[PDB]
Amino acid sequence: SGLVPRGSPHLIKVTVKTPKDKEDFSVTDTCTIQQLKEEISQRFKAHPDQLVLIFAGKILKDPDSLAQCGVRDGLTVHLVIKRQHRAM
Repeated sequence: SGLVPRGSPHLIKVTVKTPKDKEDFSVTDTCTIQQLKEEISQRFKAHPDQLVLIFAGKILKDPDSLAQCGVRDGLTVHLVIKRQHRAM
């Protein structure tokens, strides 16, 4: 409608799969791993340090963008959420 499209190139959807859960995330394609960790913390209610993200069998590193990692629209990132200890 008008000059504005229904969708965008910058707006992808990636599946975050844990051993127990499967959750979709709308993300920008240039979103960094650290920013995705933050989005995931807010979704699962976890601290980012709990989070381990894997794609193409590689543990993903905070500064990289999703695009640099090879994560594209409709693909799956694996997530392990390290369980909090009972005590410090």
